[PDB]
Amino acid sequence: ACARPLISVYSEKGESSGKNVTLPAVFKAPIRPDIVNFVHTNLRKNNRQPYA
Amino acid sequence: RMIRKMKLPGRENKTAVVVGTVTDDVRVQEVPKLKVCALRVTSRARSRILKAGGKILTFDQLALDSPKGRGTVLLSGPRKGREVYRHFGKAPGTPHSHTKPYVRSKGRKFERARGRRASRGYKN
Amino acid sequence: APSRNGMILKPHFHKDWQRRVATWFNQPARKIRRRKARQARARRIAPRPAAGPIRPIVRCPTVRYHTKVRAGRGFSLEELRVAGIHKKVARTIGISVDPRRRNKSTESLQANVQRLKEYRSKLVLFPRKPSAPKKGDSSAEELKLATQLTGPVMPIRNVFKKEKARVITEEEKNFKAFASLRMARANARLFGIRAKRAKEAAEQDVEKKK
Amino acid sequence: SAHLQWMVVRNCSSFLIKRNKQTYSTEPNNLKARNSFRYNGLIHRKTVGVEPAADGKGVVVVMKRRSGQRKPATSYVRTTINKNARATLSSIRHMIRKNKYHPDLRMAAIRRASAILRSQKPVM
Amino acid sequence: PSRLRKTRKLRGHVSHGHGRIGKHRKHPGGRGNAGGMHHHRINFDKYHPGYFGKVGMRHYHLKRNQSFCPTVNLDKLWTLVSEQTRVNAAKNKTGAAPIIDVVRSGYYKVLGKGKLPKQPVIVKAKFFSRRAEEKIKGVGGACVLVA
RNA sequence: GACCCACUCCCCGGCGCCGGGGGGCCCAAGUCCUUCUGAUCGAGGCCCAGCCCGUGGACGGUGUGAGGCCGGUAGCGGCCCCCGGCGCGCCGGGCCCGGGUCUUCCCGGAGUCGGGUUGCUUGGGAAUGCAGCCCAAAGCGGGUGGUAAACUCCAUCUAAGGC
RNA sequence: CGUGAAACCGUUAAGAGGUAAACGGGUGGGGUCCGCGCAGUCCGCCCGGAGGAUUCAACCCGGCGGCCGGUCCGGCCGUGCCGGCGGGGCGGAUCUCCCGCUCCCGUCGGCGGGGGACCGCCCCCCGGCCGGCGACCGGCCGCCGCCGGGCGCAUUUCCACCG
RNA sequence: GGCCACGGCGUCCCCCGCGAGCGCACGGGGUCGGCGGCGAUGUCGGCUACCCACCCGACCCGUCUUGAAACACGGACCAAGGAGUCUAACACGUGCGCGAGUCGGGGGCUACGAAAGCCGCCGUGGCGCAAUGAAGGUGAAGGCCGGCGGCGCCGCCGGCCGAGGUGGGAUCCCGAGGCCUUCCAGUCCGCCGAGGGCGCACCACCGGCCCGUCUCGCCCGCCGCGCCGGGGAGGUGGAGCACG
RNA sequence: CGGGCCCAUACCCGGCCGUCGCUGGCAGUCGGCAGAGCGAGAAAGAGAGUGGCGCGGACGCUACGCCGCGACGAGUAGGAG
RNA sequence: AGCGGGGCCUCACGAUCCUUCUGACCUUUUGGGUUUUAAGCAGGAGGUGUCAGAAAAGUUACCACAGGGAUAACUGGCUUG
Ligand SMILES: COC(=O)C[C@@](O)(CCC(C)(C)O)C(=O)O[C@@H]1C(OC)=C[C@]23CCCN2CCc2cc4c(cc2[C@H]13)OCO4
Ligand SMILES: [Mg+2]
Ligand SMILES: [Mg+2]
Ligand SMILES: [Mg+2]
Ligand SMILES: [Mg+2]
Ligand SMILES: [Mg+2]
Ligand SMILES: [Mg+2]
Ligand SMILES: [Mg+2]
Ligand SMILES: [Mg+2]
Ligand SMILES: [Mg+2]
Ligand SMILES: [Mg+2]
Ligand SMILES: [Mg+2]
Ligand SMILES: [Mg+2]
Ligand SMILES: [Mg+2]
Ligand SMILES: [Mg+2]
Ligand SMILES: [Mg+2]
Ligand SMILES: [Mg+2]
Ligand SMILES: [Mg+2]
Ligand SMILES: [Mg+2]
Ligand SMILES: [Mg+2]
Ligand SMILES: [Mg+2]
Ligand SMILES: [Mg+2]
Ligand SMILES: [Mg+2]
Ligand SMILES: [Mg+2]
Ligand SMILES: [Mg+2]
Ligand SMILES: [Mg+2]
Ligand SMILES: [Mg+2]
Ligand SMILES: [Mg+2]
Ligand SMILES: [Mg+2]
Ligand SMILES: [Mg+2]
Ligand SMILES: [Mg+2]
Ligand SMILES: [Mg+2]
Ligand SMILES: [Mg+2]
Ligand SMILES: [Mg+2]
Ligand SMILES: [Mg+2]
Ligand SMILES: [Mg+2]
Ligand SMILES: [Mg+2]
Ligand SMILES: [Mg+2]
Ligand SMILES: [Mg+2]
Ligand SMILES: [Mg+2]
Ligand SMILES: [Mg+2]
Repeated sequence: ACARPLISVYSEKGESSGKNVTLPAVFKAPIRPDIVNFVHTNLRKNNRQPYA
Repeated sequence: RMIRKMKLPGRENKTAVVVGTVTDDVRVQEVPKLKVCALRVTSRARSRILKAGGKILTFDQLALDSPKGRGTVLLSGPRKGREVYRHFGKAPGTPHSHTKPYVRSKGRKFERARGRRASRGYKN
Repeated sequence: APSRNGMILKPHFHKDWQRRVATWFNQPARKIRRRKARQARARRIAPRPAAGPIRPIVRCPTVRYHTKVRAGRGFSLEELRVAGIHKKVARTIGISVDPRRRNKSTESLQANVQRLKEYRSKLVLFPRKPSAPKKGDSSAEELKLATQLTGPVMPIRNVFKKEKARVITEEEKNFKAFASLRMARANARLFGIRAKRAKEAAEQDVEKKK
Repeated sequence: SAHLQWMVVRNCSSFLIKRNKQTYSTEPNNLKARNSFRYNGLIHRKTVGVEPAADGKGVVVVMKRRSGQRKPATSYVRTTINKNARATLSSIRHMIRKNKYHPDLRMAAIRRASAILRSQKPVM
Repeated sequence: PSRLRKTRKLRGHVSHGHGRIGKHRKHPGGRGNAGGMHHHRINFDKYHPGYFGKVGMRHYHLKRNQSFCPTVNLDKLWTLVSEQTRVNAAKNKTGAAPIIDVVRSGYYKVLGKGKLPKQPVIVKAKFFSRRAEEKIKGVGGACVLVA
């Protein structure tokens, strides 16, 4: 969607400080689990060592 | 194609519906105020449509606007634009068959002598 | 055995190809080694440009690429003697030189001379005995500011002359480009035979007139 | 949204048990503990959950508020109820029906409440 | 993924999908594409007409760089510059026409395939075609030659 | 060679001084309470400092299954030995070294090139490269310019010596 | 000498044995085990009989929550727009003050670069409308609901038994 | 005598729009608001698993083969091992990202990590966006309005229309009329519908354009007037164009 | 030549399993802010307006789910799920 | 008027590669030009009779291998000249 709320920046004490920032649109980008799984499958193969 | 089919007479200010992709065309100069619903529109085509002053919808917005599809123009791209269809049909090397052959490369030495010349035996 | 419509292929696998199969599993290691050697050389040559000597402007040879410039081997001896630098001093101060390059036109020669002059105004020279300065040596104010630069010293970028809109003249409107090209082709094709025919025609002319 | 979240978690969640030709979901606020869009306790804007009190007597009724969807800490308001069976059922029934708080599941809620009260009743 | 292949479904069947009568032999027709004239002749004729023989002349030392010549059409011609240029040209009243460098863009010959918007131009190309030049003139404009 | 301009910042044989590599010895915290077991490294607890360390929660050993029992692990952590280079001044040694213009002189690799034939080789096709035999050079010459040959113009290198 | 299967063998127990053994379908008979079967199911409403309680409804206080105010006040957001005598970053094959280079007897005129104008996009300050807060709320008011505590004291409500 | 989906008043023309209750059932697939016995050291239940008997059926598997139980071959028994794999190319079909563009795979910059991220004046390049010819080469619409010259045609001109047609086409558009609660009229929304249309993709057919070739022909241009260059009409060959 | 009789996996009626088709039905769980419906020979509204006490209502819908109607069921070589 | 681009009709014949002749004010011969030469384009011819077209003599009683009951010699079966 286009509605982006504001997220507060929490202090080291666990309680909210006065600062707050707008939600970046990346969190509003579409979620595609099928292609996330596809990309993960095809990229997890690049760290394999050979054997024979 | 979208502009031509929407500028056909009688079907003014209707909504064109494509269940495919709407793609930008570069050898066109004037874009009319169009009303488009499609699964996806390329970025440059979206920019052209919006700057012309039209509207682009998704299918849920289309269902809310007109649940019965009343006042719509249903179009589709050329189904036989793919290059594989120039290889289908009557086989080459057969009379009156303008079917493209499968050749690794196009050139003088590649499949042009025996069945294609009248001097080299026969021409189909 | 071919089956139905396919494309008949010619695989070059009839030799002992499995004995020579060069894999690329050491590619990341090679990249790391190359980058480490690059850093070692750069740190070894302390203030000098990390990408070695400067190199001149060069037109690509063939018609397919002759609209592009690039970096060549070295500056030519005519360019050096017009810029005023000595053949054996240029390499010491960091200028690439080759005695093979010819200079067929003045434009490239002048462009390279101007490039050499810019580089010569640009570099900073150190006293090889720091406690004793010299004549052409720089001063401590810039000796303190000297630092290495990344990438090529003076990047070679091709630029296009800006051409503004013009009102079209009637001669330009009435020029026949296609006809001119065709007649140019025909003249170049028929020149020699036309000269020959004129020669023999004048031969019969003098035979009858003498 | 709820439908999108369901399309993500319908088969790839960590609360999902698939054995003996039966399917079950173990998220906290799931009445009937079944893998279902209606009865899922995480993807909806408003759910309820009937759980036994840690004291061992009565039930705890969880309601999800309206404002803090993205704030988990202050999203569920708990109501502890330690009364007799009929009035506990009446209280739950009113909390659902009168508020019109996701009325698809009031009967399931009171079934779970009756089961929990029976369980708290000592065995013979 | 070998778990999705046809070999897992053929476990148990005797012939592994190759029939009992005519077994899976090694090379029952010849290695490669041999027999193109004798026992695969009609396959070669029905799908590869012209495959045998010689035709044309021979060139000993060819140079694709020598023969290199990219082409562009009037349909794509106006896309080689910023449309700001086209807007300014169609807006101004002096009549000055923009300059196009297909050589700069990366083309050598200009072919005229489709419509050209009615707007004066000057095209700087290496080669032209007769119809491309005619359409440029009909728009009203010049064609110049460059080297 | 003449005429002008410019320069006393190079290298090494030895001596002395200034701060990566190989080796050795080392550097945190539960064997706490209770309870299982043949044996604990299991289980529960250790508060309001949610036992203690953590730049150390890799691994191995120890009577199953251990971050805190031991060796280790992290750290631009410590100490102790030997070697090299980058620098320093010193003693001595070689060498007294350049550039611009004008003029006068000088200027090159042969049984090799090239040609005929034979054989092998190459994608190289009226012969790509190599070798044998026969013939066997020139100096505005010689080779190359992917079709043999004569004539005629250009382009481009300088073979048969070497690192 | 961990675990210790199958083929094959010994012994114990049971059963059976003239158409080799073995097999499918249907029964019957006998065994070894299981149900920890052997007085048989219950779950709600109502009537009656015996009992016991902090005990029901209504009301008061306090807290929380859900839906609203045809059109309550205040905010935020736009894959919204319009305004601007605003302040900027990015890009343009849209235009045009100075500097460097070279060509000339401090000069006419050329090239590269920096400076400014315009256009397009975006961020920010101000104003005005549209929509949303159901991916995105605060206060007040109103209704309803729940919980805690009082007050209610037993023809109410609820607990366990019996027919 | 026997039978019946016969049952009021009101006139105008013809001949002669809602009763209340009950109950029974040959009525959109079974119920009893019906019963009886037997159960503690010998009985109850256990379609399967262990042994035995009887009745019926029943030839030993794999394999080549028209034909196998075969007097066709392999097989004493048991355990472990044991045979369509990987690389490259191609073709089609499916899923994904972008899209007239797309792709960093080579290079470079920044424990798991030899991973990951980034580069755009690193897109050189590959494939696609143009075909055809052996090659030199060439390289993808026209018409109309008005006049001058050599009816018509060509050019100077100016301006306008401007990127095919026929048939079938899923869908969409309009609408002669109509969808009731007493009866009349008309208002808004919605729906149905005679008939009539703008037609996607695709298919068939007819025209058109590009390249090669053949035949018939006359016009145009000039720095070089020529063994020069360009053009038309009609057939035919192409793995072409005809809004990717 | 006549009556009767015996039985196959064939035919009829019934139950169950699967496949195919209807590219069938269900978001209507719209509940005191409420009013229960879309199965019945024959198109299209449970249409809107203008004048003449007691607080109650089973299951459902992993929509890749559930439900209903009919028909169908041999198989080597081979293909697919 | 018509008839005729072989024989009144049903037969009488031959691909790639290579060679040879014919044709053009034809193309290329490669850094430019002239000229021989060579290669292209189109149509004929030289031939494959195993006639959709490998270039091809025997012997093995010294023999070998893969197979065939697709195929003989001995037995068995149908038939009975
Ligand atoms: C160890 O010696 C063997 O084995 C015997 C032998 O060599 C001998 C015969 C031959 C040298 C001619 O083969 C052989 O081949 O016998 C074959 C045989 O195997 C026993 C079966 C056959 C077939 C069916 C009955 N028949 C039995 C004899 C036989 C007699 C023959 C004949 C063929 C056969 C064959 O043709 C002329 O008379
Ligand atoms: Mg096959
Ligand atoms: Mg099978
Ligand atoms: Mg198969
Ligand atoms: Mg077999
Ligand atoms: Mg086969
Ligand atoms: Mg095979
Ligand atoms: Mg251990
Ligand atoms: Mg412990
Ligand atoms: Mg421990
Ligand atoms: Mg450990
Ligand atoms: Mg320790
Ligand atoms: Mg330690
Ligand atoms: Mg060879
Ligand atoms: Mg030499
Ligand atoms: Mg040499
Ligand atoms: Mg043992
Ligand atoms: Mg035994
Ligand atoms: Mg016995
Ligand atoms: Mg029997
Ligand atoms: Mg038997
Ligand atoms: Mg066999
Ligand atoms: Mg047989
Ligand atoms: Mg058998
Ligand atoms: Mg037999
Ligand atoms: Mg035998
Ligand atoms: Mg055999
Ligand atoms: Mg045997
Ligand atoms: Mg095994
Ligand atoms: Mg495909
Ligand atoms: Mg039946
Ligand atoms: Mg059947
Ligand atoms: Mg079947
Ligand atoms: Mg004729
Ligand atoms: Mg005759
Ligand atoms: Mg051949
Ligand atoms: Mg030549
Ligand atoms: Mg020459
Ligand atoms: Mg003998
Ligand atoms: Mg036989
Ligand atoms: Mg016999």
